[PDB]
Amino acid sequence: PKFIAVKLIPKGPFRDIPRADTLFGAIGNAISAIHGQSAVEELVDAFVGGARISSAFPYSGDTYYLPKPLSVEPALEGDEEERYTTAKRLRKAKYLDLKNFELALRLRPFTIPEEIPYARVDVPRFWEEIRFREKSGVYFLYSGPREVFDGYIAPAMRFLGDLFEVEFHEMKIDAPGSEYSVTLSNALPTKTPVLWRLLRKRMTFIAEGSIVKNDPGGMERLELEVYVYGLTFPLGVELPEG
Amino acid sequence: MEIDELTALGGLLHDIGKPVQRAGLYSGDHSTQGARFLRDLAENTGRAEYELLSLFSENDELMIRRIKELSPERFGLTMEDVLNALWIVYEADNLASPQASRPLYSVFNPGKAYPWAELDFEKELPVPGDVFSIRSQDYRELVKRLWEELSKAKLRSDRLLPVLEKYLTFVSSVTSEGNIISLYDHMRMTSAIALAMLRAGCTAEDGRCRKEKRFLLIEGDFSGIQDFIYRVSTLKYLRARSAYLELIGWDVVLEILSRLGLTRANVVFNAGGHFMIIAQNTPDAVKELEEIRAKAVEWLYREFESDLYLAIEWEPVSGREFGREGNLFAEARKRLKHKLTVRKLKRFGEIKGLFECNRLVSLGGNLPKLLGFGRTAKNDAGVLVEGPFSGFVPYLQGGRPVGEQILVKNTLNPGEIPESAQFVPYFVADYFKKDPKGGVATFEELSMASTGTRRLGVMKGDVDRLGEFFSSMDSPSKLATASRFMDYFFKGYIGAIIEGKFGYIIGDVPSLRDWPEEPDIVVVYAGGDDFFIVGAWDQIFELAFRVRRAFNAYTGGKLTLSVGLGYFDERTPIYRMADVVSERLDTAKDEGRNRVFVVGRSRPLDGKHKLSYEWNHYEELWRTYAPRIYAGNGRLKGKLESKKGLLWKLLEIRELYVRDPNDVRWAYLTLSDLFPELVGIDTKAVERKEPQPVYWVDGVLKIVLMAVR
Repeated sequence: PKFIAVKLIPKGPFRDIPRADTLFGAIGNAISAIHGQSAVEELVDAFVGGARISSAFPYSGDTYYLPKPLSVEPALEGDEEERYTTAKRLRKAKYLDLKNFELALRLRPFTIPEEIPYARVDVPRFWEEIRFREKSGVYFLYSGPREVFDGYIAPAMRFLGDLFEVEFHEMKIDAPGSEYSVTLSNALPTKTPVLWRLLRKRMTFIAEGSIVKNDPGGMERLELEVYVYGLTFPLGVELPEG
Repeated sequence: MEIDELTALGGLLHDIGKPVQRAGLYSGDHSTQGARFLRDLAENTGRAEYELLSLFSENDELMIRRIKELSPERFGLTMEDVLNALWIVYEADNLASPQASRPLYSVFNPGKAYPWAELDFEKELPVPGDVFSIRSQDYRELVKRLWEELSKAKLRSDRLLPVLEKYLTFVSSVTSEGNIISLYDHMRMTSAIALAMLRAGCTAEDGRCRKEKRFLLIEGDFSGIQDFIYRVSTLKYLRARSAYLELIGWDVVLEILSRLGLTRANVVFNAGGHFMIIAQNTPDAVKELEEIRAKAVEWLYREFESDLYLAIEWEPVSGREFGREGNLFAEARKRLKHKLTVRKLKRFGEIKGLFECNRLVSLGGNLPKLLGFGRTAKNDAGVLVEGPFSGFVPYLQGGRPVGEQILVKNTLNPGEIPESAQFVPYFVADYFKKDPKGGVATFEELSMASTGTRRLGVMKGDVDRLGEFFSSMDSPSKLATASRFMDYFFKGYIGAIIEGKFGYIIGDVPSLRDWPEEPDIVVVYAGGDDFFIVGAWDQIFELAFRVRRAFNAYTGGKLTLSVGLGYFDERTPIYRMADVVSERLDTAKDEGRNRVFVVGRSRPLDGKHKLSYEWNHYEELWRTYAPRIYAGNGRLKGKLESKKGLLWKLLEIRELYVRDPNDVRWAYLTLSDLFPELVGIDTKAVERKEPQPVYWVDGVLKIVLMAVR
C-alpha cells in the first residue's frame, strides 16, 4: 500500500525517537493549541474511523528503515557455526531497510543494516540525546484521507517544528496479503496477539514489530480529558507454521 | 519403602558394581560383584534394604526365586512390582547409554583425561592432561571411603546422590578410549529415566516405553535476568537480587519435582536461570505442569511487573530419542528450544488480564553467616523472602533448619539437619572482599584499593559457542556431564582463582601489582557460563587473564571465553556499568570470539580495525612492552621517571594513524632503542590487510599510565 511518510529533518539532537502513542499525544496537544478541543475530537473520530499513524523510524539519505517483524524470529532456520552466529545478530537487529523488510514479510532470506543512522550519546554530569548522521532523520507513516492529513496532521507537525523542520513524500510498501499483520505502531491490543514484545509506560503496550490477527487496537480516554493512542498500523505478514 | 523410592534407588545403584570390580574386591564381573558389595553392606549395620537393592547389579527362573526369598512384605513391596522395578531399571541403563585402569576422558577434550581425585573445590582444579592408568589401590581407597559413607547415609535419593557425586564424579562409567561420561551422571540419569517410566505406568514390557512417547523433556528458562538484577535505584543489595533469583528458580524446580513426585536426579541441569527436567508424559503431569506454569507467571508477574518472566515448555519424547540412531536427542532438544523461543515471544500469555526491597536489604545485610535456607509455607514465622510457591527461612550456623526441604550452600554433606528433611545442595560463586565491618565491601571501598587511578573495575564474561557444544551431546548422561562440569567451573572454582590458587597452571598474566591475600573483588553473579564481577580495577584487569587461562586449562584448550572490561568512576550508577560492559562484551563476541575488550579505544572506521584483542595477542603485547616501561606495584621504571610524556607522545602519534592509517607521517615522527617495533613501516600487515603495530600499543600504555598516575 502507498502512504504519506512525514520526514522530520532535525535541527540539533533528539531526546526521543518517538513512538506512535507520543506522536499522537504531541499532535493532539498541538491541534488543541491551533484549533480548540472540538477539532481534537474530530481527529480522534478520524482515527477511530480508520486513519492510522506509525511510530517514528530512522531514515538516512534516501533509505527508509522499518522495524524487524517478530514473525522471522521463529523461522531463522528456514553451516552449523555460520547459522549460530548469524541467527543471534539477526535476532538482535531492531530495524531493516525497506527492501529487506518486504522480504522478511514474505519469509524470504534477507539482510540486516550494517550501520544504523543514530547513536545514543549519554553525556555524564546523567541524561542522553540521539545524534543523527548526515542527511539522517526520523519519519513516520500516515494512512487515511488526505483532507484529514491536510486538515489536522500537517498543521500540527508544522507547529511542533517551529528542534526540527518537516517535509513529506508518498511512500510505497509491498506487503503480502494475509490473515496476519505486523504493527508499525505500538498498540493497546483488543485481542490476545500472536507474537509480541511488551512495552511498559502506567500502561502495557505491544511493541512495534509485534504480530496480530485482525486486531485494530484501541484508544483510551482518561482524567489527570486526554486520549492515548493505541491503534495498530497493520501490514500483512506471512507466518511460519508452529 | 515404597515402589517409587525403590525404582529411584534401583537405577541409581544399578552400576555400583563398577568401582568394586576395578578395586579387585570380589572376583566376579561388575554385575556379580556389585550384588555382593551391597549385600555385604546390608549385613553390616543391619539395614536389609540394601540387600533389596543388591538385585539391580544382576529366563526369570532364578530371579523370581531369589526375589521371593527376600520378603517383599518386610518392605511392603509386591513381588510383581519388584520385577517391574528390575526390568524398568534394566531399560533406563540402555537409554542413558576395556581395561580397568582407564580414566575418565574430558568432555571438553576427549583426547585428554582426568587424574583420579574426588570432587573438592578447595584442593585443586580439575585439568584434563595426559592419559595415566589409575591404580587398583586408588579404587580400593575409593570403595572403602564410599562404603563408610553409605553406611551412615539415610537411604533417600537426596542422601545417596551427594556421596555418589563426591566419590564417583571422576570415574569412567565405561572403561573405553575417549569415554566422556562421568559415572555419577550415568547413574542419576538412569535413576531419572527409570522413575519417569514408573511414574509413566508402563509395565510388563520386554518398545512400549522405548518406541512410545512416554517421557517429557522440560526446559525452563528465565528471560529478563539482567533487567531484573541491574537497573536498580548498592552492591550488598545487588548481591541479594542475584541471590533471590537463585531461590525463585529452586522454588519452581522443586515444586515441579514435588507435584510430579520426582527426585533431584530428574534435574539434568539448573544454572544461569536455565533448567531441564526429564519426566513422565501422563495427562496428570501435563496438567500439573500447566497448573504450575500459570501460577509461577502470575506470582512472578505480580511481584516484578514485566521485568522477569519464566518461559516453560515441554516436548513429548520417547526412549528412541534419548540416543543416536544413524543424533536424535539433540533434535528432540532443538524442537523444544523452538517451543521455548516462541514462548519468549508471548511473554505472560498466561495472564488473560494483561490486556485490560527491605527484605532483600536485610537478606544482603544478613548474607554472611547463613548456611542455607528452609523451603517452608509462606505464612510461617521467620520467612525472610518468598517465591511463587514457598517461603524461605534463613538457616544460620547455630540455628535450626525449618522446612520440608532445606537448601544448603557449598557442601555435599548434609551436616546436622533432620532425618526427615530432604537435603538439597546448591553451589554458588560467593567470593566477596570483607570490609572492616563484617559486611561486604562497597563500590567506594573497592575503588579505593586500586593501584594508581581510583576507578571501580567491572567485567562481564561469557563462554563462546556453548549452544553448539551442548547440542553435540548424543545422550542424557553426556549432556549431564557437559553441564555439571561447565557449571562447576564458575560455581566451584572462580572463588579459588580469585584467592590466588592454581599459579603453576595459570602462569604469568598481565598484572599491575603483586596478587593480594584478601583481594578487593566481589562476585555479583557467576554460573552457567556467564559471570559478572567487580573490584579494584587493576585486580579486575588481572583476574580476566587468570580466569581465561584457568578456563583454557579446565577445558582442553577447546573452549574460549569472551570478556568485556570497564573502569568506571565509583559514583557511576550500577545500570550504566552493566550497559557499557555488556556493549563491550558482545562487541568482543561480534569481532570474532576468544577476544577481550581490554579498554575503550579510538580507531579508524575502515572495517580493518577491531576494538577487541584476541587474548594471546594482548598477552604477548603485555609480555613485550610492559617490562620495558613498568617496574610493578604502581611504579614506572626509573629510566622513564621524568620521561613520562614520552608515553603520552606515543598515544598522540597513534591518533595521527587513527586520523588516516594511509598517511605515513607517524614514520616521519619516530632512547630510540625503546619501542623499535613501532618505528618501521609494517609490510606483511599491509599485505595481510591488517593494522600497524602502532595501532595496538595503546592497550598496554593506557593501562600502565592508569596504574602509574
